[PDB]
Amino acid sequence: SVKILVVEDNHVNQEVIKRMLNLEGIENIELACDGQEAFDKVKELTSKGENYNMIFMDVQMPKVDGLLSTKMIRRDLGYTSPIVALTAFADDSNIKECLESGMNGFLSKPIKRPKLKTILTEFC
Amino acid sequence: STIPSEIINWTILNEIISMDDDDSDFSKGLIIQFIDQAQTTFAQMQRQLDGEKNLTELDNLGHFLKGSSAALGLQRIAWVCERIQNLGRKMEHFFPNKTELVNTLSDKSIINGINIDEDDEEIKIQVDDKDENSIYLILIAKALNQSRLEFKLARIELSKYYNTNL
Repeated sequence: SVKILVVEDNHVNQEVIKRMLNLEGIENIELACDGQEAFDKVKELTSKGENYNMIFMDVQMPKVDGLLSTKMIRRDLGYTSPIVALTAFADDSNIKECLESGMNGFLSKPIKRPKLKTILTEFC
Repeated sequence: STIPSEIINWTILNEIISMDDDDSDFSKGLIIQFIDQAQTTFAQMQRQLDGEKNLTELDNLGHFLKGSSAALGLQRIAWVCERIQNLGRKMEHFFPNKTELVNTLSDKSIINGINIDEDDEEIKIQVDDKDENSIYLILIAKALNQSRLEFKLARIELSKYYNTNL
């Protein structure tokens, strides 16, 4: 049973990735609009059992951004599962900063379906 | 980077449209949602510019609208928003005049029949007390005016595609 959390500040992007994921065969998708909100959805499932198999997270978001969010989830919680950074700033420099921050993979925006697929194969 | 020539990247929009096969409700719903996000965001940016002048907020606002515009192929609007983000982070210190930007349009004929300055708005900005942040603010206002125009053009094209004013 695959469970995924999508953290993005724009509902339109949430709807699109959720639709691309549904079309890949994944139905259990959860949404959050910022880093703090994602931390809580995760702290919660760290109390139940059914935790997220993967997390897709915007690098930049108000309140709590993606890097700070990742840091909290990694440190404060002990989440060891895959976190994929989403950003349009995709220079090697940018990508390394995401990994340096504890994020396993990256997808550039606007995210492309095949790239999503490629990410699902290597991390899911 | 150079602003893209085409108003709509059909490669991306066709992809979205290919996911809304049952009922055209999916893709057209995204568009309607975007249109509204754009008008709300332009207004919030304008407010910041005439008041708080918080560059981080303007950055967040550019980031927000770039997400929906880019995912729907409105690549010229998304480009401008990325300039607003970079301006907001004081990473850039220039933004192309409007004329030079319209000259990059793949189909220039989409402009005649309309005043391209029709939606322009001036920024209420302290010119005397111009600190080192004035440039970023003025540059973001210039880009907001460009955005209002690109939004306009995107609605023209989306309207002829859907055959119905959006």
